[PDB]
Amino acid sequence: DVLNHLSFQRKGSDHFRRWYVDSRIFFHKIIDPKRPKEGIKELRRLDPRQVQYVREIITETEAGTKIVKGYKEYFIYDTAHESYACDGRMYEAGTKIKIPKAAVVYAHSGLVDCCGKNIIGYLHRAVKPAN
Amino acid sequence: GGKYRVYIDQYAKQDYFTVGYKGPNEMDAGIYYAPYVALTPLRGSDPKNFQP
Amino acid sequence: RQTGRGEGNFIIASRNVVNVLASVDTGISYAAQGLATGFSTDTTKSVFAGVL
Repeated sequence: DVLNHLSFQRKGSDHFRRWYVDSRIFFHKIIDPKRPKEGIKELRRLDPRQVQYVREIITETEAGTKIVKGYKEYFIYDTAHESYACDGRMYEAGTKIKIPKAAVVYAHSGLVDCCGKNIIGYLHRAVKPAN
Repeated sequence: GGKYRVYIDQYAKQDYFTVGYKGPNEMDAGIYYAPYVALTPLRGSDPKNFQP
Repeated sequence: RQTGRGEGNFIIASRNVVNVLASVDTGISYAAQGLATGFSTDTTKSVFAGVL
């Protein structure tokens, strides 16, 4: 059911390609939820540039917090300024939607920059010489 | 003691406390804030001097 | 004394006389006070506060 949900047989190549290029892929996870047991359905791949990974520490000790820093690790996702390679139109609106970690299917590369947790593309190596 | 929530008014004018109540029913609060629009950005520049 | 049927076994009292019990240890002891938790002091959920 899962590979059919992803339409793997027609789109596996596209999902993989976007992931390779961007190094992050996400899908919105579906649930009924009145009859949650039957809720898994074809998922919605989410766009890069609209998604951000966010974690928070809630716990405290002396001279810095050194106890169960659970982090949560949830996501933020929005629309907003959907205009770049396509000249888009929209009005002004606030967005910033918070999505539970459990609510999203996602994978990413092991390629990270010098600091932080900024995940980079498999093509990152090629940017210099490509240009 | 698990009985009442304790909060601080960092701008209290002098020294004092107030006791409130809020029920499980969000409507049952005495006082409420009810937004329908918030924090919506505005951006551009003024051509008379083109400053943002 | 005056009845010959048994000693008092219930109390009906103002809220103030219940709050004062809820906040203290009414058993036999040295000293005792704090938050009003021993009895319900509300009227919203019951009338019966508890057994002293």
